[PDB]
Amino acid sequence: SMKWMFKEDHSLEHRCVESAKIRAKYPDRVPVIVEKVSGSQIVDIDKRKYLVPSDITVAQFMWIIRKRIQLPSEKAIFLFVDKTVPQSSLTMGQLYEKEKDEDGFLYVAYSGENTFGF
Repeated sequence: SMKWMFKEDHSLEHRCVESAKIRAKYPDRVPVIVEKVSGSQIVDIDKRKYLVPSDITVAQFMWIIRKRIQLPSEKAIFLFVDKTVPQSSLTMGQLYEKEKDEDGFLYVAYSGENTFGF
């Protein structure tokens, strides 16, 4: 399974309130939690929390992550939302409305392989 440190560090109600707070303050931005898939052949990420405009695409968000972890261009990266790889052409706003957690955050896992899910 995916075990999210964000959810282990904060109660459901804490996250519900905080997600609602940023969405009220920044209605055109989506709060994203990013964590590495356990065991993956990829470096862990230093920045876990992102507030990204809804107008960037999934491909663009992947680029942001790749750059954060200094992943070489020739080396692949896969994102997973609820165990499926999202389509790169979607906007982060579309992804958020279709996959947001019960707590109002969007949880995106990343890996160097797509053996984890669909």
